[PDB]
Amino acid sequence: TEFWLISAPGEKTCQQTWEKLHAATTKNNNLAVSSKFNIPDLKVGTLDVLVGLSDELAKLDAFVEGVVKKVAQYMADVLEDSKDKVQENLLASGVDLVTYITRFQWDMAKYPIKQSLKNISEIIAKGVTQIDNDLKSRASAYNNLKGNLQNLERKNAGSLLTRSLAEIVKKDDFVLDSEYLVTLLVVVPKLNHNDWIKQYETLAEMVVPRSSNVLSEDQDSYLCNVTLFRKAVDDFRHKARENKFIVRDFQYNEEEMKADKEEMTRLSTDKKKQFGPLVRWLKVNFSEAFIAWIHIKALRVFVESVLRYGLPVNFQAMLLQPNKKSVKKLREVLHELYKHLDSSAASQQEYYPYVYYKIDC
Amino acid sequence: ALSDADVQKQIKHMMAFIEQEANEKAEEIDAKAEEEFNIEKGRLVQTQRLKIMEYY
Amino acid sequence: RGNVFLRQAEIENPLEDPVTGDYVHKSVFIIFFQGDQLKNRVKKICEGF
Repeated sequence: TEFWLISAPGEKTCQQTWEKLHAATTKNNNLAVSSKFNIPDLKVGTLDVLVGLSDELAKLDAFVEGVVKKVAQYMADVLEDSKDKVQENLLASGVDLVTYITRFQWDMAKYPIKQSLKNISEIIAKGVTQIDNDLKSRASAYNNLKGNLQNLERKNAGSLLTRSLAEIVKKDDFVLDSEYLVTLLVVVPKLNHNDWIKQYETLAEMVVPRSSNVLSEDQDSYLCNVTLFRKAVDDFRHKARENKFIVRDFQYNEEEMKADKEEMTRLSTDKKKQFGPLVRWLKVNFSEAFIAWIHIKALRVFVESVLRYGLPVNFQAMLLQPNKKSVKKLREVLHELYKHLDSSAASQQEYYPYVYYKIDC
Repeated sequence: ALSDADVQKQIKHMMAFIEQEANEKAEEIDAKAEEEFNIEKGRLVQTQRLKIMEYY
Repeated sequence: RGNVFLRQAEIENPLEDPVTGDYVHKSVFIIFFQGDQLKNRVKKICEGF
């Protein structure tokens, strides 16, 4: 959600309350939601290396922005109780996202300020990178599981010409212990089922007479077969292909079909059992990641403020939530309220007389 | 965006930052002085102790 | 983001540009900064323009 953050030199101690609810420097006449940011104090460290530090920090900030949006996109691609459209109310660490940006908590224990700010930034990079690598592995493994399910359903997808007959026919439908014979399963459509049951005698010779017994009848083509000499399989196929007698040599196997179906059921149950925890792991990864992201955004805002305002660490900032379609009036009013801060050099373009970065969906 | 004196004010920023860097240099120089007398002490103390024990 | 004084001077009678031939007025508004990164990117920019 769109959200604004502005910092100021802080020339007066009254700005402690102006960060919350000044009337003269209010936004939208005390209508926009404004709350002072939970501002920490950090060491200076450097200034000659600081410009490039903030630049690479901005590059890394775009990187982690891509990372968190990728996490949200993947969790939406889960498509069950988490989507970009429905059930999108995913709480910021169990507390509503708006409620946590309005109540951001800053901690020193995880990231001591005594260390270099580069040390903290690279530790954040390391943590987010390990999270990202684990996410790539999770994507590969779990989406491979879902693809295995989808491809096993592709094996369950299609008419009986391409779908196995495990639960339709029996072992005895062909001639077990054949002497010189083969029960060629020449599936004939319903437009011609009534024809083979009489033509089977003439369609080949050196065969078993009275082999007119049908097996089953299906919507696309009626299952059926015929017994005949091993060399005569060629001759019968060549003679029968012209009378709309499709040839489909089916092999029965109880063991292997049963094993495949058991593998399917195993995969389904194990997939639910891996899918619950998958949502849990995705949630915690996204969770720790955005908290690191709001922290690093606050860090970059701090660095820019220290760059701009002065040797003291006296500066004063606050979140801001304009009412819709009035933020242009705020653009003008805040231009007026912040131009006297500079009162000289700073066309504007992006080099505003104020400090600002944009947070959004 | 600075008047003819605020330029000097923020130049005093940059100079006080050079002072902060000189103070960090002083802190690290003193800390490494502490480390260095400890290290050189350990080295020369070990050498002298070894010579005395061999003679003994 | 540089904050150091300005050595100002002006050039009158602007001898033509060495490589083109433009007799256009010139001036110098110079400032010095300590950061090495600045000594890279600021000078890259000025070469750009």
